[PDB]
Amino acid sequence: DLRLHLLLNTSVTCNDGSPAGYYLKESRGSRRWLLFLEGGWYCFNRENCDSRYDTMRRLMSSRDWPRTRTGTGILSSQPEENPYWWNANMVFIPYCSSDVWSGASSKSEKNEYAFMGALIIQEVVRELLGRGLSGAKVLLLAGSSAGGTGVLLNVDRVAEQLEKLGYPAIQVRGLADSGWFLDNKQYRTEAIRRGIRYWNGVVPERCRRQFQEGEEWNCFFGYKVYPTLRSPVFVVQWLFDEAQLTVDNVHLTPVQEGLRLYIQNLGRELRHTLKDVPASFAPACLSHEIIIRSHWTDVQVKGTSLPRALHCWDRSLHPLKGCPVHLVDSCPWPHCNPSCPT
Ligand SMILES: CC(C)(C)c1ccc(-c2noc(C(=O)NN)n2)cc1
Ligand SMILES: *[C@@H]1O[C@H](CO)[C@@H](O)[C@H](O)[C@H]1NC(C)=O
Repeated sequence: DLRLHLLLNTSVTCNDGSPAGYYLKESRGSRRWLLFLEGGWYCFNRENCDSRYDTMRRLMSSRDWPRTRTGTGILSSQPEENPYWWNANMVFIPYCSSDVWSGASSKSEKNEYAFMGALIIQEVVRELLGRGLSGAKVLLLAGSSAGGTGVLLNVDRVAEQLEKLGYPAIQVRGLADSGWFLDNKQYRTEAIRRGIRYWNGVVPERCRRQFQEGEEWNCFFGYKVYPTLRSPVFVVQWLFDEAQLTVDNVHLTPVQEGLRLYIQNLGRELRHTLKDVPASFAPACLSHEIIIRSHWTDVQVKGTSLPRALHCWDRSLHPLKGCPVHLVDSCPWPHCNPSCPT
């Protein structure tokens, strides 16, 4: 089990002003640290955030958080469930800022909600340094869905934070799961543009300098922000991600030619954006998220599982014979890979 710690700096808060926090299971015989960013969409104005506060309150407040959580998937400490990093120090950072981990704004007389996702990550890292992180060799910032996009937005800032604090030996890396989206045409960007304004959202500096004022929303799209990053980042993305299809207004419920071509083109476009991403795992499946699922070990691309690919990635950061790190399906329809989740 991972144990809850609310942030000692209580000015770093969830949406409603309650303290943010993290769940930790230490592994004193390890210098590897996995910090995982939870996902869960976002909200972008007063009315939609109010609605989220009524029925998704755990994503906006720590008041009801449990004292413990069970680590699953890549957060499991059992080698049978987690062949990759079972002995690591495990950190689960709950998503309670509704800002894709980008915000740096407090609750005030002018702001009903605080959007502090970028500051939550920084404060977690700072407080962990006093709990063993100061001795780390590798800090892997991982995350799923909105948390995967959060990795892309924050991994280089964590690296810069540790450098500035005097810890240049800690190697910061990212693992972005299900956070690599396309700003494509729907079958039948503006929400993020409005969100950034509402949240005081921040994006990585090199990407900000490319796109400039008013265009920072571009940096929430993996294929645009990834080339600007300096830290090594492994990208996990289903080719037919359900959240991508949802925003595209595709509801598979008789697939005629127009939709067939739309779906095939989506997979081809996603595959194209990953062509120059050397550490990636992109199976041809209709699904969403993978890394904290208990059966995350099951799917394979070209005969290689994700835990294996991540191990090969570790070796590459010390090509490798029989240990690949670039694993993108080429078949063009969901479940053309037999190992897809059923
Ligand atoms: C628009 C952008 C790239 C910021 C974005 C698009 C979709 C999601 C998203 N889709 O699904 C989820 C989720 O968090 N599921 N649990 N997030 C997050 C960000
Ligand atoms: C608490 O966090 C805020 C926001 O990052 C920061 O400005 C402040 O200095 C922190 N307080 C302490 C005591 O470190």
